[PDB]
Amino acid sequence: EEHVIIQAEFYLNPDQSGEFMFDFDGDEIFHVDMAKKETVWRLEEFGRFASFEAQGALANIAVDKANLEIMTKRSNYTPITNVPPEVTVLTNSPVELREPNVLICFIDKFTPPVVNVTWLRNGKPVTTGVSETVFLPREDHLFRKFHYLPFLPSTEDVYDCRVEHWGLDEPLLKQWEF
Amino acid sequence: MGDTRPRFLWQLKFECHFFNGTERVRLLERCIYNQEESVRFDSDVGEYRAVTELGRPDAEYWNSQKDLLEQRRAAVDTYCRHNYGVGESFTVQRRVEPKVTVYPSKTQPLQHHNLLVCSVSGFYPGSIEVRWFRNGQEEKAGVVSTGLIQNGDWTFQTLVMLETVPRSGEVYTCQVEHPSVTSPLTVEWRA
Amino acid sequence: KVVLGKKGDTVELTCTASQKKSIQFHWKNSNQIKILGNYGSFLWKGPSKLNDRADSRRRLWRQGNFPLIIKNLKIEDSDTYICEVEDQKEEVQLLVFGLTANTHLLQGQSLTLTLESPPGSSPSVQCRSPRGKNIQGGKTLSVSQLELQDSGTWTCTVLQNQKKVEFKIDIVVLA
Amino acid sequence: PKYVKQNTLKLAT
Repeated sequence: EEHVIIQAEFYLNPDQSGEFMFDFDGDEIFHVDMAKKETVWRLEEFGRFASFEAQGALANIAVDKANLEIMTKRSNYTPITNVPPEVTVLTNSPVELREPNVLICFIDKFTPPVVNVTWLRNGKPVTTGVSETVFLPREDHLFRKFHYLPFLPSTEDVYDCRVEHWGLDEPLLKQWEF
Repeated sequence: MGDTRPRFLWQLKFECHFFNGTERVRLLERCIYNQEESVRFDSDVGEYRAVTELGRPDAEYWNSQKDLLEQRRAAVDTYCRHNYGVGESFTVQRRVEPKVTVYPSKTQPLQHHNLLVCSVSGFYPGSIEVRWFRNGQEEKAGVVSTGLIQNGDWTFQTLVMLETVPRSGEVYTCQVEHPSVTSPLTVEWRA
Repeated sequence: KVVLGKKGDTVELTCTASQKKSIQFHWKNSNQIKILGNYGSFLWKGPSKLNDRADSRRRLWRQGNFPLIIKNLKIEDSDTYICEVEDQKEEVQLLVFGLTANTHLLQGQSLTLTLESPPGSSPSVQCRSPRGKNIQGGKTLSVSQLELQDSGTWTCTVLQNQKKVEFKIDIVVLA
Repeated sequence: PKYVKQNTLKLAT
């Protein structure tokens, strides 16, 4: 086993949400933004060396939607069992006061692929500079997701990654501080 | 969180597994309803096989389609090998050098002893070897590791920690070997 | 505290802290070798005969549970494990068993099951035939004069330290 | 260089 490339897609009801992506050894190469009908490369430079026709994802997603309805019926309308996520917060490198870093909120092992994530700094929501990935596939068919928050380490700031998911009875907060 | 209407999920996965470049390739196509894989196409098998009773109708129906079968059988080449070559330059050949730092753990359950942390971060690919040395002699016991932590941005990090009772004059070394460098990287900590 | 496992399967050894809170913990084997544990929210693993087959269950950490999970069990994984958490030292002895038949069993002949066992164990085995006749054995267990009615799923139960593990094995009696 | 995708197949109905 040396390398693995996966084309993963999904459709979810009643949310009417679908996703189409490619990953290489666990990292996302690109996915298709369904509303803009365009290919979004995980790292900007990938797009300078390759291309993918987004409309093709759109056509596959329509078939996936239709197929979900079929299976929903065939299973006698058996719904999915919620599996709550495991959440961990770490920095991408060792922290040094007044030296730029990035907090990473890793949300793993959950399904269905619907989640609410919010970065808190001293209890207040922060949005400047934040980013996130789409839902990434797992061999057990659950999902993983990453959210990021670039920050400047300080001795007084306290951060939280607040996660909500149907498998949880209450918001799950994972704290971090220097 | 609101909206507790039951949910219904359908996933499709086309996995291209490569061994020794493109010498051996295996295509695995799978359908998953909720969290249950129902049917799949394994190139080593050559036809669809239901994984559960729920996917039986599909395996039989698709297998009856000899044109689909032949397309799927040629995909190891037209799909897998083709896509492997498409991004080989920024995937298989991606290399980012690790940043390596060493620091004593700010947390010490009990004085006298100590914990040296070798942080290795921002690297790619995952293949790497981190070793601890004491006065140039490799330390094998007393070393623990987090293993590889994928950051989700095409970068990895790992923490390799050495449990030790440092004595003034000793020289500790964290050494890292990774495909991005031709000579090992070393960072020392002097007690 | 004793827990049984089956060769090849997975097993969970529990560890609980006073209050439902994530705290520092680590597991060691009887040779005192550190196996796994946490460092802040990182999970680390140390060199051991369990190579990379050990893990814990992150989710439960916040609930005060820090289990040691061993996958693809080997007979020799049997040992006494210790979890250290908030100056507490929970010990748990793991005993791993395997049970197989001895593909061409002819009607009238005899069937023999061999039980793989870890050192220091005195296991009692009871296999029930398809018919429903509960046999008895130990490191070994045999059945004289096999009948076609014996083909099928034999349910064998290994008893150890007042605890048990079940093995289901299919036999094929010809003629 | 273009990525090619496998097409989704309609299930048995």
